[PDB]
Amino acid sequence: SGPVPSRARVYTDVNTHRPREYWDYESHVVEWGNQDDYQLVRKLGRGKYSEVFEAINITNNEKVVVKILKPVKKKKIKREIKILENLRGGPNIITLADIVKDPVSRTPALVFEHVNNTDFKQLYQTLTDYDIRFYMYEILKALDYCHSMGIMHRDVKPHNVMIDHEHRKLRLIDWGLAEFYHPGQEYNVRVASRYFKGPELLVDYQMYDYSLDMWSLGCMLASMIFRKEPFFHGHDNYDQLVRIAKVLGTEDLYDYIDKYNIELDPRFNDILGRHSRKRWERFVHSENQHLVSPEALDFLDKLLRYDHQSRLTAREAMEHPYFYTVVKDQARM
Ligand SMILES: Brc1c(Br)c(Br)c2[nH]nnc2c1Br
Ligand SMILES: Brc1c(Br)c(Br)c2[nH]nnc2c1Br
Ligand SMILES: [Cl-]
Ligand SMILES: [Cl-]
Ligand code: NA
Repeated sequence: SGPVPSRARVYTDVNTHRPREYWDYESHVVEWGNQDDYQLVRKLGRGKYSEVFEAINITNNEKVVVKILKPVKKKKIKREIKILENLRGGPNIITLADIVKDPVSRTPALVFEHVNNTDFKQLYQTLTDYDIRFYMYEILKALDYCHSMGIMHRDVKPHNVMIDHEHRKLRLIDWGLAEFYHPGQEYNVRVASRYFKGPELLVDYQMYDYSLDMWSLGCMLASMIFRKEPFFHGHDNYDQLVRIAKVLGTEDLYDYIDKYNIELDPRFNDILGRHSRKRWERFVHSENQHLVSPEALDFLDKLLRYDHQSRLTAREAMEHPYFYTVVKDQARM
């Protein structure tokens, strides 16, 4: 018959217990400011949906980041604004400062409190063992917070982690793909970048939850501790699942498919083959051995599961022995 339904293990009903206006972003009324309170200084980045600029707030000479949105459904814009407003002031969440339109072009833009244009991808292949643990813990604070607030990011990847390494500060950015979790809701599987897509996305299981972000986090961790970018290097979305199957093995994949009664795209029938679950020791070599420990491998193993329900939650991840020295030093400071 149909796919077997699924529910988030944690924060299942948090949006239900909120007022409608918290999560009903389509009904959100945006007060659009004037982009001429800002002067653009320089281009920081370009994305599928926006051009990103360093800018100055003329009124207080404060540095900001302006994300000038390429044309898009009003619905998607309200969703991102409402999520950013809901998460504002949260640990390691980018701060939305203002919402503006160019008076002439009427192009909408989001104004964020300034952070360094240095994305995590620029230096996550050069970190010490301790700093990987430190920054991973900081990302988990942001995920446990947004999950606790009924929101899944759905685009967790190095490019969406802005780090000020000098001040050991981290922000999770680009909430453009983020959604509210509602129990029983079926979501678009066309989210996240190929290398970070969870198996639920790749086999077209739509009733997914916060646990999607914990797969993406596992992909990031594996890439850092093994110095292998990306860890799962698919040619396309079909081959992406093959790359996962060659590590996690096909037995747990077919058990997962069976458990949720997933109808596997016929394209998979010839390409998945039959693979053992590989021991992580397989990826350890002289140039990454200093970043790999039993703690790191035990932690990674508990993120990278086919079955979304079997993955650590953000808070369970934060309690893993891998972070004991980070937790201790945090209390010390
Ligand atoms: Br805000 C904003 C927007 Br929206 C646009 Br479009 C701009 N073009 N030049 N300067 C601009 C600023 Br500031
Ligand atoms: Br660079 C950069 C910065 Br800085 C921020 Br803040 C962004 N928010 N969405 N996309 C962003 C990009 Br690209
Ligand atoms: Cl990335
Ligand atoms: Cl093995
Ligand atoms: Na080691």
